[PDB]
Amino acid sequence: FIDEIDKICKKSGADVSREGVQRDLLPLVEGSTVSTKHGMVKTDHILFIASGAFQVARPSD
Amino acid sequence: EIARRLAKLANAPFIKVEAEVDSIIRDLTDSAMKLVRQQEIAKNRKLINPEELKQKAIDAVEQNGIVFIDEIDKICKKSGADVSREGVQRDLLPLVEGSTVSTKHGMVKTDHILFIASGAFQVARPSDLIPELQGRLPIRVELTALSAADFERILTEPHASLTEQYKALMATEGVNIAFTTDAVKKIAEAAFRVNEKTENIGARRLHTVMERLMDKISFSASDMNGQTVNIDAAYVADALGEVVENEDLSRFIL
Amino acid sequence: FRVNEKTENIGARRLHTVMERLMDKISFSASDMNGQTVNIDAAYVADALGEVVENEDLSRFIL
Amino acid sequence: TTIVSVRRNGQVVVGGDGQVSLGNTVMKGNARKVRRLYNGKVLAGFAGGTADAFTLFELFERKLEMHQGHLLKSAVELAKDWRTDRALRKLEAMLIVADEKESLIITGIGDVVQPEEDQILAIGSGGNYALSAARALVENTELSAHEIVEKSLRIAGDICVFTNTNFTIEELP
Amino acid sequence: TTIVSVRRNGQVVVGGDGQVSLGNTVMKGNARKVRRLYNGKVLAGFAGGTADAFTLFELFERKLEMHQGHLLKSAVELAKDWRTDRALRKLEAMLIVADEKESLIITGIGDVVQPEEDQILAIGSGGNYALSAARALVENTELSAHEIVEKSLRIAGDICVFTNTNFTIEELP
Amino acid sequence: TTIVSVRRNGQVVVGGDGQVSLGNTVMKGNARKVRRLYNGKVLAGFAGGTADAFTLFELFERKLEMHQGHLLKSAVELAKDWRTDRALRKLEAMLIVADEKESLIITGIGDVVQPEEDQILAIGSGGNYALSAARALVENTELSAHEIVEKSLRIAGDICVFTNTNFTIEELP
Amino acid sequence: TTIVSVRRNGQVVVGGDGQVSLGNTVMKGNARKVRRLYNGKVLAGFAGGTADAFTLFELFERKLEMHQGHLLKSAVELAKDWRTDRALRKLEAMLIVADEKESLIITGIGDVVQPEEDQILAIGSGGNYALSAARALVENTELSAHEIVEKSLRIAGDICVFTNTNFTIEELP
Amino acid sequence: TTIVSVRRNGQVVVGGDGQVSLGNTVMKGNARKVRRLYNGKVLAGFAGGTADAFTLFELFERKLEMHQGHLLKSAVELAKDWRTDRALRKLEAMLIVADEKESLIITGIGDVVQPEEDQILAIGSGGNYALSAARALVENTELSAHEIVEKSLRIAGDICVFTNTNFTIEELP
Amino acid sequence: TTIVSVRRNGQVVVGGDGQVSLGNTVMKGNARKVRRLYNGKVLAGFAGGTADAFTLFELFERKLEMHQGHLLKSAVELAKDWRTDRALRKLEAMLIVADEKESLIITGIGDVVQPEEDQILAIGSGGNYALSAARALVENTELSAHEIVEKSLRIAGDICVFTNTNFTIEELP
Amino acid sequence: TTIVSVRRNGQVVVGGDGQVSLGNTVMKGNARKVRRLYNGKVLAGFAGGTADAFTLFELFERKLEMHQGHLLKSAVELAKDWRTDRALRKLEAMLIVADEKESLIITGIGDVVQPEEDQILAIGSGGNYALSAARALVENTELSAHEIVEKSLRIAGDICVFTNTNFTIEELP
Amino acid sequence: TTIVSVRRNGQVVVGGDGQVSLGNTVMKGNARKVRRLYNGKVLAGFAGGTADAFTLFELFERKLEMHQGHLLKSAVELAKDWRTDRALRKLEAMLIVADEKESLIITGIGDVVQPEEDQILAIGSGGNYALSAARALVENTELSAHEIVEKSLRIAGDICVFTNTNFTIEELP
Amino acid sequence: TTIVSVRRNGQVVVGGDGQVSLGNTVMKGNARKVRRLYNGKVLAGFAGGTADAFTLFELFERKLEMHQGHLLKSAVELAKDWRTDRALRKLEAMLIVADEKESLIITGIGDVVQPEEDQILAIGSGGNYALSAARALVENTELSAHEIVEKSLRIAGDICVFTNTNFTIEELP
Repeated sequence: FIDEIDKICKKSGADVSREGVQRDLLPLVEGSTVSTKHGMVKTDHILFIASGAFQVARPSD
Repeated sequence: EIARRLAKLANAPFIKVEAEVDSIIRDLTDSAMKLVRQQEIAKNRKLINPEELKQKAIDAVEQNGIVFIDEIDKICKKSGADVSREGVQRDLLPLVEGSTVSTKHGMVKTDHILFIASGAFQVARPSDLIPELQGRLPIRVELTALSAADFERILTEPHASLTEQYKALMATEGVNIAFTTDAVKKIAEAAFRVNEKTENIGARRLHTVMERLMDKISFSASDMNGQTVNIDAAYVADALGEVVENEDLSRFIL
Repeated sequence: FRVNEKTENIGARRLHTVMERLMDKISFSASDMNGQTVNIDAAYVADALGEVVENEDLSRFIL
Repeated sequence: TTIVSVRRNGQVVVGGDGQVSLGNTVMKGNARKVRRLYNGKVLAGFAGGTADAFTLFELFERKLEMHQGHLLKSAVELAKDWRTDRALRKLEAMLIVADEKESLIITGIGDVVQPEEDQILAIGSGGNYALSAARALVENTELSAHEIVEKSLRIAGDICVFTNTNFTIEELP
Repeated sequence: TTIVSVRRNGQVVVGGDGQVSLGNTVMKGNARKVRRLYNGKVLAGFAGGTADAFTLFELFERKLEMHQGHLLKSAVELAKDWRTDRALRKLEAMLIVADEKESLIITGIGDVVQPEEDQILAIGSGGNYALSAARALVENTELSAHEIVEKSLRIAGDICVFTNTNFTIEELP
Repeated sequence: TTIVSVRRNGQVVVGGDGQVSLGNTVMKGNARKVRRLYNGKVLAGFAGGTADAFTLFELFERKLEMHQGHLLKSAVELAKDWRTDRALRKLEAMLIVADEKESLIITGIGDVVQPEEDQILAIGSGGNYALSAARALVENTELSAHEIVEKSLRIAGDICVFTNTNFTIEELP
Repeated sequence: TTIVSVRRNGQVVVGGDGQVSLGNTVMKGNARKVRRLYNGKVLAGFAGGTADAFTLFELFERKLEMHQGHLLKSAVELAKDWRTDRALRKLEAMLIVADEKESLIITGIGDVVQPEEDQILAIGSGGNYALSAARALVENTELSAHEIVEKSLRIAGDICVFTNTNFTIEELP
Repeated sequence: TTIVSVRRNGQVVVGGDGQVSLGNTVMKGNARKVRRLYNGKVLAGFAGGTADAFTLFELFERKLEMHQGHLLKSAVELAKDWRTDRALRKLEAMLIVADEKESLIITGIGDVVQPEEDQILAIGSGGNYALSAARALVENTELSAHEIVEKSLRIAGDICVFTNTNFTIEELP
Repeated sequence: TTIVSVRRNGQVVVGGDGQVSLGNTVMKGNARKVRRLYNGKVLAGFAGGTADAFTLFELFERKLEMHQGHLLKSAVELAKDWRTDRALRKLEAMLIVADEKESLIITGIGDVVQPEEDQILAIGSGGNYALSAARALVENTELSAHEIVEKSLRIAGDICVFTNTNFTIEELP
Repeated sequence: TTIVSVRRNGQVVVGGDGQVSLGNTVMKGNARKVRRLYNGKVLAGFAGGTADAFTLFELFERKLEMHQGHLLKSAVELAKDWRTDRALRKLEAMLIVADEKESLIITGIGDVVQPEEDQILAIGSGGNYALSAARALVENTELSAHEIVEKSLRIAGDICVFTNTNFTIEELP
Repeated sequence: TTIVSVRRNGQVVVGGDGQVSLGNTVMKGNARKVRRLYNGKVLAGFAGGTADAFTLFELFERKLEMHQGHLLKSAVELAKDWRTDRALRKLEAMLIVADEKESLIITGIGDVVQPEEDQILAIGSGGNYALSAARALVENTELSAHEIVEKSLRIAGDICVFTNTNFTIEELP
Repeated sequence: TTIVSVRRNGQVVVGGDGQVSLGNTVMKGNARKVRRLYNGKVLAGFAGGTADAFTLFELFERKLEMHQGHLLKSAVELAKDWRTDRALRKLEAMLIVADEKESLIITGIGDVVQPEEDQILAIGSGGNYALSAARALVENTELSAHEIVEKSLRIAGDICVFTNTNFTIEELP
């Protein structure tokens, strides 16, 4: 569950890092292999739910 | 997809990255302990001897290794307040060139690995990359955009196609679903009609399209068991609705 | 060389990229054409690649 | 400089002279003031300071390639760049962009303007001249959007001391 | 530009012409100078530089969506942005905002102003003209806040060389 | 200063404030900017430079005196005096003159002007205001001529820093 | 102001708007900027300072009166009254005079000017506009002389903030 | 604007008009130019640019709440903000602050000023006027610090074209 | 305007463009800036204000007429008229006069000037240009006098925004 | 300064004077205004402010060494540096660069310009002079690109008070 | 302001008036223009803008406490702050500092100046006046450095409309 | 200020007056305008704004100590600091530096200049005066580089109202 996601949408030129997080968080919703202290855990089949007020930006942002 | 269906259909450690630097290798190795300890545990069948397989897994990677760098353009010059975009493209040179990464299994060479970098290159262009990489990436492959008729095909012909996926995911409920041909057009042309009026996410658009389509069925498949409903033109239509341009103009334009 | 004087002069590495375009016709259909001896000469190298692109440049930002 | 554009009969044309005026002299009288963008999907005519002309022309090309050639939007997205907390300088020039569907005008100050019923457009020093000519034509004659834009440029070159008869016109398709 | 707003009989109206004047010429004479904000909860009329007009119009929209449409406050919150140690440039324009409860005027310099007993507002070049008309009306006649704001705009267009008769009026509800 | 004159129903009235501003200070607040000429049969309001005002006003009388008080002609004959190969000083002031039959406005540069169809004239810094006001009251009310003057002067004085509310009004029975 | 005159087919016509702008306000909208002289046989349009306009226009008459109404001569005679040791003041205005046989343009600085081959003349702020228009309608249509004027005045009044659509046109049968 | 403050008989008053002047017109004539700070411990009168007035008024409120209402100091602490290596812009306005013990004047340039023996303070356009009046009174009459500050304001409003009679006065306690 | 004159081989020629620029617009493009005086035996090209040009040009004729057309003297006698206390209009234009034997250049401030050794004169905005050209073609070619003029005028008209290519040339057999 | 360049017969030359003018005085009259870049592959002539001259000359050297001497490109790459979101100041000067293949002109404002059919270039105060001379020559004579550029410089030095006869000319090869 | 300092007989004095002039009015006529620094080791007199006066006075106090009261040095260390790559704004004012050993003058531009043989210093508007007086005295009379500085201030106050007789003088020890 | 330097007979001298002029007054008339750098290896004469004079003098000292006293280079290294993407403000002054081998002049704008054949240098207001004198001397007399630089300074002080006879001259060795 990713609460308040809007907070990482473009508009934001002095901190393009808000689009960086939204980027480094792509491999997880896409499908990768995280190395936990229990072994390698796949993600492809996990389930993500992102919440957002989206009063400022919007989906397409 | 063309780089992923080149790891399972050729057996070799795969890894996609979105521009630490060596972690691209350290992780290429952590995804090899599945075609050596899942192919030599069911083939050569205890047999433990890590000290024995710390050069059976690497002999694999050192040779059979595929690295995928998605969206690379994002690291090309133009960019004066952040020359670091040319830094990454630089620290990533030793890997495409040939070095020795120290993984938690031993020293793994790279010289013989295989790199595939994807890029939209709408902004910058090939030549906008450091000379080094331009010469260590001699193969330039030009893909094309997916057309209307291209979604009509990608919707069935391919194994694990959407039609198939929702067909089987809805059969395990005791229901049957018919996807007529005259209705695959109005599902592939209705996914294109959306990319020309907003972000053209490509195929992924289809996913979002079906989800809206099977939004009526996927919910009430239980209280309606053992039925065969036809999904055709008139059904696809009265399924979603109508998509038109926001209003863009009328807001901030005089 | 004719390519390094009209774009980045990556040096030798240019050769690699050159051959790859040359053996682009042969490296693919070497299976369905086994046991043959084909000569790679002037007329073959030519009708193998094409011709250089001297970057638009003017066409746009110039008046 | 005199850039005018008329749209009539599914035809869209954008013409402009070619007099690079410097002070009260002439540095060159053949320049191309109307270029083609997006492999030939949109027409663009600039008018202003040689430099700031391009700095805004090439700045609208980005917003085009980065938006699948969605004119009416790409424009707005460009404008918004001036309507922030951190502005983009200011550009001494204006752009007239039009494709098979729309036609607009964008200022380096950051704003987009849509034509009126007659959708005729003109910018630069000899603007209104060519404009008055266009309107004159478009309203009282059955002339090709090209012929008009051509004819209108002339009228203007013959009045503006900063405009010549050597012009370049591009139409679609 | 001439933006005037009258409030009488639980009615709130905000009208403005539509003459985009550039220098001493006319780039367009039909623009909408009064738009609707918050799905139709607040009325907004801008007057100033095409660009800086919007840069301040769209800048007040933010403060509205980010505050459940609390006009009287959102305004102030906007103003405060100019009253700091790190200012927000300066905007060559003024805004007239009003909803079912209040009506205000905000300058791009950073300040909010409330009407006087009569609750009549006007900004732009032809301001005071429309204003004097309004007051004239509101005080000596039983006229609809709409009819006044309409009538008042006319008076002003007939005096300001930078104002036309082609205007757009929005009222609530 | 502010001087306005309305006429309706065989009534002509000329009224103005009384604030004599000097720079941004006020030398006096009870001046009479409108007086009667030619044996109380013509109204004359002057606005401009305290002196030039008088000097203009004073010349118009001569003229009235020289022509059986024919408002119209007198004015022209006066105006004429500037429009010659010769020339007169070039007085920085305007007058609003009006008698039982006519209503005119004369300038120091030398030209006469008739009102538009509504027969309302206004001069001074707060003119257009008084005007805007008057126009509105004349078009939207069966108000007394004298009263309109009264109401408009105020509205104006309230908007102009150089106009007060101490008025002086003369009507022509 | 805007005044233009076209002649084609033994017809000559002079037309102008009627907006008397004062600074950026409008003192009047129904002025007659073109009148008939020398016993209804000459057309005269004036543009510039309300006064100087007249003072110029009135001098050209005296001259017409003095020379059996020989348009051409009169004009030169008047002009030649500027080219000497003595002066005649710089009159802030221009005239467009024309009778059955000729069409001329006189300036306050003292010079006459003949139209170019198309026999079209325009003066005033919105001149070149009305001109551009006229030139267009004359070159690309078998339109009536009077009509072209009517048309062009409009086109111009729509681009010039200092020109209105209330016209006054006089033709010479 | 005209802000004056007199202190006599353990009484401290601070009055100011209420004419928001914009250019030479009047946007509002009832504003409050003297507010209360620190729940009613200090009196504050501002004079300057509507915006920069508050930006410095609210900027002195901070330094007050952040210093237990220690006037004479909080002022200085504010000033120091302008006397550094990294300044705080500059503010077009001045503040007159006074509590039961002290009374001061702070400029947006960064400086604090203490009255002279009498203890009369005045700022704004109509300053010295009200000042001269105060001093006049305070020195030759046994009048309440309130009655003086009231009377003094009037004198000033009747001289400054940028000051009105509608003022707001606050005293302590 | 651009007027130049070369002489070589018992041939004298004076030529000039024909563009009458008015500010940055063009009132006419076919004017004759060079004429023949004193029974076709003297060449005169005038450059400056359409008016003053003529008044200067006209004076020089009244002089040639008074002195058996002795180019040289006449010119001096003219300059002489200015060269005292008795002030002269001090015309803002220059002349290039030349007959069979001489070639001169007279200014409105009152002075005569002989060419340098080459016998080339140029006046007007694009003068030096036409000059540089002429000088070049005289020093580096056995070209015709008339021809050099022709060529230089062009070269100049092509660099000057205030000079056209419609020429007017008079030579002296 | 006067920098001119002519290209004719596979020959490319670039000359310029050597008068370092400061105000209206002369600091040095022998400086080299045309230097050689890239071991002798490209010719460069600067004109402008001693400082900003070099700051742009040395700034184009970088773009050359960093691009294997690809003139036509290196130029553009330099220009682009001014067409961004973060500009490079602005440079009071212009550069004329040419090699065995091309010849250009670059302004410190950020723009590149190509010659016209004749391939003649000139910059600096005495520009157009030398230009008019070149064109004059190139078009009417069979002269060496060197002899012209030499001859043209002279013409210019004899007209520009800011140009001398002591110049330095470089050609290729 | 008028600050003068004379040193004679192991005595060092520094006087200055006390007229805080604002425009052409007087905000206060008793201020202290000469203060004591370092518990009483150095004398300091400022002259300039109320604000920038202190911003440079308090800025020299730092360099004193941070350097054991080493005048002649602390000054220089302050100056150096303006002679870098990153300057310290600029201060509209000058300081005159002196202790038992030295006496100097520091400008907010960043420079230190030492007196001449006589060791007399003066800054501010009425400078040279007091200076001429001092020199006059010091050179022709056996007067106390205090009596001179006192006497000299008077002379200056009686000539500078921006200087008064109410001054404050500090000497050492 | 007047700084001149002559080099003749293995002798290098650099003199300058000593008048610190402020406005039209004299703050001090004995200052040293020529100092010694690098323990006595190079001579330096500054001319400009007291502050910016040193800020550039001390700025060239750095580049000297940081380069083993390699004059001709250290200069250039200093210049380069102004020819970048991030400039060094700008300095209102110029420096004349010379050692046993070379002699130069550096401006705070960023540029280095070498003398001409005669090796005479002068900067400051009275420059060219001293210069013309030097040149006069050096070329027509066998005078010591010192005696000249001395004599030349005098000539200049007697003409420049901003230069005195009290100067300081340094030579090598």
